[PDB]
Amino acid sequence: QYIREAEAYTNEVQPRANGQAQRILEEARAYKAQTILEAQGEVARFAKLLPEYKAAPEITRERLYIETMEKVLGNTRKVLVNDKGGNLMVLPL
Amino acid sequence: VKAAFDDAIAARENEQQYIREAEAYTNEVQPRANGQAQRILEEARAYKAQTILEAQGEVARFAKLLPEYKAAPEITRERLYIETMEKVLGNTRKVLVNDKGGNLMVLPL
Amino acid sequence: KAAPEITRERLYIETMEKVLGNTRKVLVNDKGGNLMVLPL
Amino acid sequence: AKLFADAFSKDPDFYAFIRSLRAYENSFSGNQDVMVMSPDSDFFRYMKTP
Amino acid sequence: AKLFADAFSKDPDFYAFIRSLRAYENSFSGNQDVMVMSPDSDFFRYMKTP
Amino acid sequence: TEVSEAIYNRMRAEREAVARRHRSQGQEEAEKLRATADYEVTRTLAEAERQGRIMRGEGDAEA
Amino acid sequence: YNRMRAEREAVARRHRSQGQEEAEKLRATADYEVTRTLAEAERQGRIMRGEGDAEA
Repeated sequence: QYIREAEAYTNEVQPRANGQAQRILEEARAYKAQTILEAQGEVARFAKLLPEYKAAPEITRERLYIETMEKVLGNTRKVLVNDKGGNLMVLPL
Repeated sequence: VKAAFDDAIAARENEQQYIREAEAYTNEVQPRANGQAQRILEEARAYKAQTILEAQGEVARFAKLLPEYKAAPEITRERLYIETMEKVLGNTRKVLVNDKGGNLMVLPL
Repeated sequence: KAAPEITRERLYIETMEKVLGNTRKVLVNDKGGNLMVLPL
Repeated sequence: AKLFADAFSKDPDFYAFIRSLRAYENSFSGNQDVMVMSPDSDFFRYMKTP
Repeated sequence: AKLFADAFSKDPDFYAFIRSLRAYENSFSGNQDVMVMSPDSDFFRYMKTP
Repeated sequence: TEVSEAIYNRMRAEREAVARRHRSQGQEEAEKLRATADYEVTRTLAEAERQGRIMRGEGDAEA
Repeated sequence: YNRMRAEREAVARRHRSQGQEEAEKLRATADYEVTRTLAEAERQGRIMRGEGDAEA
């Protein structure tokens, strides 16, 4: 009984892992496809942008810089206190 | 032992049904994906149009404003400056402690 | 070997972005010489 | 890798600028961060009366 | 070990770069740590006005 | 007996897939229609916003 | 009789295993295809977004 009982158990797991193993592979393949595709799009978007910048680098750098800063600054807490007083406590949690 | 006999015949049939479920899943999730694709794509089209239209409007405002500034730069600078500053100063907790004051504590909750 | 500079920078920024975005940050001026950890 | 390298092998400095800015936004996205800036900083150079 | 050694032996410096970066992600993953950076840091060199 | 009982279960599953396909297919078509509709809506909304900015800028310049 | 019953059930499990294994494999490949279609669509959107940025 035990022999046959454990024999069936071993038999059972064997195809079970096969499906899992094949699934794992499929998942990896999907990641690969997405990565390649994402690269292309980013490259494409970058490419177009580039000639524009070549015309006005100073203005382009300024605008983009202000846009980014504004976003991050708008979310994070700010202080804007004289750096001369180089003593501070963080009091974290 | 007769009970086990019919169970094995049922197993073969149970194999074929599971396939149909997976098949239906593939024939149901794939169309869904196609619909989700045309949604994000349409959204991108809007984005392009939106920024273009918004840019145009902002440009126009700048154009008009520009000669006015060229006439009285200092007066325009002071007005715009005070107006902007007043807004930020009235939306934040100011301190105004003299230069002398040194070490402080942020107290971030 | 073809483009070491470009790929090295990408990896750095990529990795950095992840860790930076998943951890608390201060960004206080380097001049600062006092700070209190206050751990559990 | 190849793709990115080629695409950016024409203007590396500009790529660093854009990519760096993107990282910042995604890094400080969360509202659990503090930025102790100074008023004498270059970015806030327009907060001083003209 | 044998396998790893020969592979990385080709480029020892490059292996340190990727491996070290990987470790950071796997180490700082948790949200129970802090990183007290500065604005003068080389990573934030682009945070200053162009 | 048992054979026929399990044969009926298999036939029902085939019908479900066919019906599921139809319903799913219809949803896809509807999704695309809504997608383009939203785009046009945004376009019109953004078009008006551009006209508004012009007006706003004119007033400011006059002031 | 007890021994015959035990071997008969093993064949039943094999069938189930196969079916379950086949179902998993089918769902796995289908997920990959869906991911590909969604990724392709997302790549086209970036291009559209870039045009606006460049024009802007």
